[PDB]
Amino acid sequence: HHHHHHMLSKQLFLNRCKDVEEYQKAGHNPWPHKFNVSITVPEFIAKYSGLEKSQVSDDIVSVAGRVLSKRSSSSALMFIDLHDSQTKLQIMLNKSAYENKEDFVSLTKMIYRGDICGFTGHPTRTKTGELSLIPISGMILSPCLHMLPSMHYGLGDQETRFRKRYLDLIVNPESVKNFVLRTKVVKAVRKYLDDKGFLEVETPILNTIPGGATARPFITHHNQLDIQMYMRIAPELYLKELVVGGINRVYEIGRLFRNEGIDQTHNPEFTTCEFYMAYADYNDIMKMTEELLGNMVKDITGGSTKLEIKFVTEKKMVLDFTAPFKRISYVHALEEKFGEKIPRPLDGPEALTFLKKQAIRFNAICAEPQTTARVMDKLFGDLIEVDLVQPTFVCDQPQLMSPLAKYHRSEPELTERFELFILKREIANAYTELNNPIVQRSNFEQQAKDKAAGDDEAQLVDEVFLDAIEHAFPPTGGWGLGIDRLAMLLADVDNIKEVILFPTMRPEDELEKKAREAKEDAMVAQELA
Amino acid sequence: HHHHHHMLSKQLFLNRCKDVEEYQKAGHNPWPHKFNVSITVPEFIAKYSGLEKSQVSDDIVSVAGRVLSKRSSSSALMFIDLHDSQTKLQIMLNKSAYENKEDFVSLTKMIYRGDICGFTGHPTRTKTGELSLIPISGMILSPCLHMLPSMHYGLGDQETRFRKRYLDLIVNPESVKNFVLRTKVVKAVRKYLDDKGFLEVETPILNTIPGGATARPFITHHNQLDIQMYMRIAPELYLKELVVGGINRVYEIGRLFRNEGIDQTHNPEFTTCEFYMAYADYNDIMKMTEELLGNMVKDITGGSTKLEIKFVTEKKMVLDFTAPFKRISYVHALEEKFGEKIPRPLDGPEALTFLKKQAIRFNAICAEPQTTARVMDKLFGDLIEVDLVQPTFVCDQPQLMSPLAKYHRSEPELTERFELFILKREIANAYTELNNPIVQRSNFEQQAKDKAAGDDEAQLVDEVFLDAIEHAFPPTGGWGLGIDRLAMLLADVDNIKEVILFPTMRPEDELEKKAREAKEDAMVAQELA
Ligand SMILES: NCCCC[C@H](N)C(=O)OP(=O)(O)OC[C@H]1O[C@@H](n2cnc3c(N)ncnc32)[C@H](O)[C@@H]1O
Ligand SMILES: NCCCC[C@H](N)C(=O)OP(=O)(O)OC[C@H]1O[C@@H](n2cnc3c(N)ncnc32)[C@H](O)[C@@H]1O
Repeated sequence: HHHHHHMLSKQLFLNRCKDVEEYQKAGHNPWPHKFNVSITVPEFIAKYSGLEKSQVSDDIVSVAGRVLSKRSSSSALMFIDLHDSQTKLQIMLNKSAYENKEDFVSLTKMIYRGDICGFTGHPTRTKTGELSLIPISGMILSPCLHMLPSMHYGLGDQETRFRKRYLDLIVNPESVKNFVLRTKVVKAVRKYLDDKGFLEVETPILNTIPGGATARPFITHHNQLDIQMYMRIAPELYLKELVVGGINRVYEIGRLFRNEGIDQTHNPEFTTCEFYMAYADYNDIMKMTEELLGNMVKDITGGSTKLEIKFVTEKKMVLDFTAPFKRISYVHALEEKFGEKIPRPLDGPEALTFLKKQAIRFNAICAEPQTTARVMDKLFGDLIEVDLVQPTFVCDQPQLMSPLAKYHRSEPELTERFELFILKREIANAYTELNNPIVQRSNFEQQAKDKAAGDDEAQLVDEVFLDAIEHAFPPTGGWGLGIDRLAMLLADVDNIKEVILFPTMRPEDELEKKAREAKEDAMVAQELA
Repeated sequence: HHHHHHMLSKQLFLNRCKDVEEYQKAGHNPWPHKFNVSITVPEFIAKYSGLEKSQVSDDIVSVAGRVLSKRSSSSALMFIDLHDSQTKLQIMLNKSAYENKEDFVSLTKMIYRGDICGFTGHPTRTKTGELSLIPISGMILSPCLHMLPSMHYGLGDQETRFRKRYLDLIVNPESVKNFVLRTKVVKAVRKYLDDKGFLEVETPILNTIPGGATARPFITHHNQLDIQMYMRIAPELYLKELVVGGINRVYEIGRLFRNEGIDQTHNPEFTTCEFYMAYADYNDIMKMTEELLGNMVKDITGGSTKLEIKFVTEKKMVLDFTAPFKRISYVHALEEKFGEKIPRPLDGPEALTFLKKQAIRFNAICAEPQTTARVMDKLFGDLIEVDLVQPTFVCDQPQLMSPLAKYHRSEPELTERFELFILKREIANAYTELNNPIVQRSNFEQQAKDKAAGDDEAQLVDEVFLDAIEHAFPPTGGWGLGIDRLAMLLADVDNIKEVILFPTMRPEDELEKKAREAKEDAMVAQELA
């Protein structure tokens, strides 16, 4: 002393192994191959809740789950809380009702909190009103060799929560309801597109030229081909090539990879849905977005207004998903709050200096390089996005920020594009697709200028794609939504790790490890005293 | 001369750009923003095929597609083959029926083969019996700037086919039927699991320890965390952790990455479906596989026997998907054809030497290292897999090949596992999952031995996973199927590139480039002469 930091836990593990070893020598198999579960406990509850007090069904069913509680009134009567599908069912181990008495005492002695057990017997409702099962037989299906945390645990410490999801799902079962919700969202999306003739496709994740958006790629290497490859930033280009190929409507709900910073709204690998629809424009896509999200909100309320939160309490607000969404222009709203209305060449030097000095006038300065696009981005970010709470379509961005968006049909130096903002966050991005190969090539020129300027987040010229769209590319509307963030919205959480099963965590130190473990037995030891 | 290799093509491109430029100066927009398509040509055909010869409907509809043919009987009568959704509709441009005569002559002169056009007019059926549309108005939606290949093209040369999928989909539209089929397969799978309470989840693609199967990973690096990461070999471990967490039934249809050789059955990035089902064994999973695939075959015939091919012709055979599938044992069939029946310690040296000499006796030798598992793999591969044509369950492999499969409940030195073989190919792999943490750890030991032996395709010990399963892991059945290969089977193709939209191709040389282009104008020039 005072070393040996994770003493009690090691001791407990060793002793548990010893226990299951003794149990195995006694003629009991701790890990049975097959146990037939005749009914799940939600089905159990749904079927036998009609039972009155002291009533016992003649039916014999078999359930199985994780023991979260083990209490006994005597040696002949034990009560177990068996959890399955995030639902609780009581097991009333009554010795007089158990067929094998020896097995009864051995099993009831051996059962440890955390053990996966199975039981076979009669459904009932006790005098206490607790729906239960009285087992004729029972067995341990998988012994727990460590100490399960109490419910709840780690609710504050996000680290230990998201480092050991397999424990968090057990001690914080409510969290499951998030992920379920997520899978609904996805499914909904699929349906909405599948019913419109869209073809769900799969485009390569490994590339040679990262394009489709503005970011920095993960770099890998293929051995046999002896060549560097890049994990995709966006599936945009390939999907467009599919549209050129003759498949009018395509979509992909896939994993995108971006080597950037990690926060409450950014995971290095995330999930988006991108679709492309021939002979459509961003108006049709606006309507489709309103319809999809509005329906998605109505199938959980079912009004198109959703109740929401707001430190960490329950204060209420409302998100208005009623069609139509509010529509504002990127340059017009920026002009309105500025007082001055921008010089006319937005690409020129004059306007660059002007943005540079309305920047200091509002304390919104950009990290190098300070190109027009980046300065405008920090401007729009620190000034108007902070007030975009209700579902809002931010439309008609300039071209120097939109290389893959088609020219606006009425407004000079603007593009046919919108970004959907909800709760100060970008959820969706959509274009009227640029199908002019000449302008596309010159736009890739115009990106090369930027990545010469120091920017390494600009889009490189893809020659194959250029060839494809040079072979005639239909007028098309394009759409991209962040599944993770929409999930965040609908699940009412302000941390993206709440809707990602295994988020990317910084590998904990030896100090953080030592610490954490030391805490674990600090409290174990305190419980022992 | 004789240089300037891609002369005519360059000239054609330049001239086409000049053409659309002149067209734009004449007051016509080559790339209109929005054209409203009132009806698709399959819907068109479905609705107006009832028309008799010389009959004209009073309805006015608007269609749009790609011009694949342009012929004319006179200057007042032109015939276009407009393709949409891999379907042909004739456009009869009759000048007397066109509203804007000037627009008629300008448009009919400007239209080039490959152009995306839109038309608005009356449906009809001509004297020739050809279902058509007589346009009142029309316009070019997107001009084609290169020469589209004739139908068909490249049917032999797989290279140019799979290098430019956007062209192949146009000139070989039948190929589309493959990918459609694929998306059905996937969907089917989803349904089959969704109806059984399975939760469709997403596990990380970026790892720190590659596990779940036996292969070699792609290596990448995260900047902010300053750490090497690995693209997943299999989602097995994480899904298992989800099962430990309390989610009894999970599945993921995702992208797996393996840095290996490329052939007719191997793409560096492929798609698999993995599910895990608590309180099940590999028997139940056998039945589920029979049911799923049998149903999948019955929903395209609808008998459970499928007609198949077999040099490159149409010779017929039959795949028997009727339940039950034929079941053979890994060691018993290997014994039957051997004559001798293996020594009893399969891990020992004696049996190693024995396999080493029944190997030369059948000319089946292994590349270094020649471990027991690899020798047995080359043995089983070159000897019995060559005769597994009909759907066959190859069951009960030894443990030295199955580190994540549970011990067999009756047979020593064997595991509860099967591999589904169809047409000499592994399509599915399934276990009764190992839930014994001690044996799991010792098995990871037993893999470390191999990767010390020279093998770098063995599985490394995952401590987090070990912790998870040490926290009690329910008896579980696991399943993994190759979507790409199943697609190959159902689409009747012997090349995996036929069911992957953008397969990984070796970046063509300067010589291969020069060649290909030179061929293109060799034939263009021959056509000009
Ligand atoms: N032709 C129109 C195409 C529009 C899609 C475009 N290729 C595109 O990728 O556009 P992005 O904007 O790059 O991504 C759009 C949405 O992705 C979400 N998102 C982006 N980065 C994310 C991250 N690190 N973590 C989680 N989610 C993230 C956002 O909700 C965004 O609305
Ligand atoms: N507990 C049971 C888990 C079984 C799945 C196991 N983790 C696993 O991955 O097992 P594998 O065998 O690694 O992959 C199984 C199927 O994947 C297909 N496949 C594997 N490699 C492929 C490739 N390079 N290209 C295309 N398809 C490929 C096969 O059809 C195989 O049946």
